[PDB]
Amino acid sequence: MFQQLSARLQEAIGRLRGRGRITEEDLKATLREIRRALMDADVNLEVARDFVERVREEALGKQVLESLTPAEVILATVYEALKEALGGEARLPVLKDRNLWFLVGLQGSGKTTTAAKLALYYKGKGRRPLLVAADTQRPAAREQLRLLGEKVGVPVLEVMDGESPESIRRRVEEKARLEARDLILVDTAGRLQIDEPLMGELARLKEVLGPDEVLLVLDAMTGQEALSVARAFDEKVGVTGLVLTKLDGDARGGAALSARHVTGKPIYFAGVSEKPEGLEPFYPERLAGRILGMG
Ligand SMILES: Nc1nc2c(ncn2[C@@H]2O[C@H](COP(=O)(O)OP(=O)(O)O)[C@@H](O)[C@H]2O)c(=O)[nH]1
Ligand SMILES: [Cl-]
Ligand SMILES: [Mg+2]
Ligand SMILES: [Mg+2]
Repeated sequence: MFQQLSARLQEAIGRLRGRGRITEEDLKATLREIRRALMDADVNLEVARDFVERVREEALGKQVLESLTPAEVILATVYEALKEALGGEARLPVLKDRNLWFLVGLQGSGKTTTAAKLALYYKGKGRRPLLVAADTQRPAAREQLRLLGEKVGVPVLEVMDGESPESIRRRVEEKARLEARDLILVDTAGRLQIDEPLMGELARLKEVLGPDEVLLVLDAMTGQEALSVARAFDEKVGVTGLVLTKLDGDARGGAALSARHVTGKPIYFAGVSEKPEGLEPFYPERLAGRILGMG
């Protein structure tokens, strides 16, 4: 999955194979290689340092210095350390009879695409989604979600220019009651950078609509920095979970591996292609396996 990191890790481990017992010196050399692989993958410096302290402690706790096949102990502890950095176990959204979600984040992060993906995901699970196109600034934004809605077979309500947050609410709540739409997915405005006025508008919108979940959508190819906006969003709006997009173009994985530490939020979904089908519920253990070469 994260080819640069994946190859560096597997290499550092494969270097130990078939050489018998290792000394403490050998073990420290491998931990350094692991640390550099994480630093070059743009992993948060604190996450990387904790990762390797955890690999050390765990591997010594399994008597790696007495193992005749220490590569296998290192492989297992690296797996476990990847899993826990990614969040340990899956924490997926629990839906109720009526649900309203926001997708928030910077322009270009994958919000509109992710909205349509979620509508498709849940449509197939028996839900009746409604996309709400509430981004009025982005050129053709409403037409874009309108078209994606046609593609996935899901209705799209478009907010009008200047519409107030209470008018949006009434119109969305009306459309969802009349048509029995039990998952409302709201695609929101966003710029290339944190914009304070616009954050104010978003906060006001959140207060009025009262979403059950607020998904912060993050382009995984910007690495660590993708995560710099997380506190800003959370302090103003109240983020409940993350979507990490464009993992299919991400060679490093720094944002994914750093997300839990930096943001304290669970990863809900991964975006793995530009198609509406390109959406995976997020399981730390699957990605952990994938990074070390599984599948
Ligand atoms: N390859 C890939 N492309 C994606 C993914 N998610 C979104 N995109 C693409 O990223 C770009 C931005 O998508 P968009 O939904 O408009 O982002 P937005 O400005 O935050 O709404 C578009 O070219 C999408 O096709 C993903 O998981 N993988
Ligand atoms: Cl060295
Ligand atoms: Mg958009
Ligand atoms: Mg909730």
